[PDB]
Amino acid sequence: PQITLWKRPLVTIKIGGQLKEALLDTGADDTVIEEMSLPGRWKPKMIGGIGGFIKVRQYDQIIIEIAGHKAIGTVLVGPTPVNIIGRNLLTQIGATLNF
Amino acid sequence: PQITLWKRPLVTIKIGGQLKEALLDTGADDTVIEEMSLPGRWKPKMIGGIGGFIKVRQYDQIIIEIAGHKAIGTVLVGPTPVNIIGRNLLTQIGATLNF
Ligand SMILES: CC(C)CN(C[C@@H](O)[C@H](Cc1ccccc1)NC(=O)O[C@H]1CO[C@H]2OCC[C@H]21)S(=O)(=O)c1ccc2c(c1)OCO2
Ligand SMILES: [Cl-]
Ligand SMILES: [Cl-]
Ligand code: NA
Repeated sequence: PQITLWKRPLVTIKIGGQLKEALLDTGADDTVIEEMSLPGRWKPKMIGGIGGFIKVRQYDQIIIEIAGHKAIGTVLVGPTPVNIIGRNLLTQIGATLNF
Repeated sequence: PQITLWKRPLVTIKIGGQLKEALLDTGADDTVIEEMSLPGRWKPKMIGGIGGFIKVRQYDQIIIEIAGHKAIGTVLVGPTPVNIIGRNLLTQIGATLNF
């Protein structure tokens, strides 16, 4: 699709069999999701946003559907205010910015 | 242009007679620029992101040139770690997300 930006570019994602809402976010290097259970081991990561840095749990090679497109990649889990799909998965679904 | 998302979608902007680098950010409702002077009236605002909130100055009806495209809108000025072009101005240059 071609998504305009008059409203938040919210899509449905599927992770762990559950549907969630998430923001397509070209200003996010990484994908960050609210607290949830994911399988496997995790590694520590600190990410820096507008208000400062937070600690998150990094899960690699997680299967996630984004707006009907399949991706498998790194998902960070932590106290983000909204679920954000960052460039690491936007590139896997073939997203570009166009003007 | 068509901008891929392998790297940060940074562009050059002109604001307040100054050239700056800024992030084209579909996850940002608002445009947020590092501390600078702008003419006219402003009012305080709090905006929140990962890490929490920062206090900003809200300037309305500011003209910005974004990758050579002129837009006018509200610009928030404050201690953002990155200059961000948010949806309020991305719409005006006709930016879309495509996949
Ligand atoms: C988190 C989302 C919902 C909002 N943010 C825009 C993001 O694109 C933000 C923009 C951002 C970019 C860099 C530094 C700080 C903020 N990115 C971000 O936090 O990404 C984090 C996850 O991946 C990492 O790579 C980027 C930082 C990490 S934001 O910067 O907090 C923001 C911008 C304008 C706003 C606003 C919040 O509220 C109202 O207007
Ligand atoms: Cl830790
Ligand atoms: Cl505006
Ligand atoms: Na003004």
